[PDB]
Amino acid sequence: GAPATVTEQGEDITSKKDRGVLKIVKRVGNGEETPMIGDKVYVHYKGKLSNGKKFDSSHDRNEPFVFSLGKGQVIKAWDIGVATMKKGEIAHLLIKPEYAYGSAGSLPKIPSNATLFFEIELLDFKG
Ligand SMILES: C=C[C@@H]1[C@H]2CCC[C@@H](C(=O)N3[C@H](C(N)=O)CC[C@@H]13)N2S(=O)(=O)c1cc(Cl)cc(Cl)c1
Repeated sequence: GAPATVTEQGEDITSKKDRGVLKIVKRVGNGEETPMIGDKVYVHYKGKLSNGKKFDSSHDRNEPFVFSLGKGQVIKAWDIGVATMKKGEIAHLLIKPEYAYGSAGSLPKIPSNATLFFEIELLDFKG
């Protein structure tokens, strides 16, 4: 399925080139501009664990997740990943635990050492 495909066919977007965050662009967004550090970014997403379970979705809440890019308000992979996206883009991310919740996990939903899959849509970004 889509998690296997991004695992096997995604591009490494990490600065370290350690394959900790892999990406596939599913829908190309608008123009060339990506958000900048400190922008307010509006996204929709769905996340899955490696047991095949959906663990979260903003779509199901009927409103986007909003955060300030590049400030450590989210897992490292999200700061890195959303920074690569154009407005209107849909992407898949496959994230090793070192760029997510690590050995600690995040109870109750995220186990220790969890690889995460997301589908993410960048709705908008604003300074
Ligand atoms: C609104 C939730 C967000 C989501 C969406 C952004 C990615 C990631 C995340 O960085 N988060 C922040 C964090 N600093 O940890 C705050 C809470 C949590 N998650 S997540 O999808 O990985 C996630 C979902 C759920 Cl239901 C629980 C957790 Cl611990 C994480």
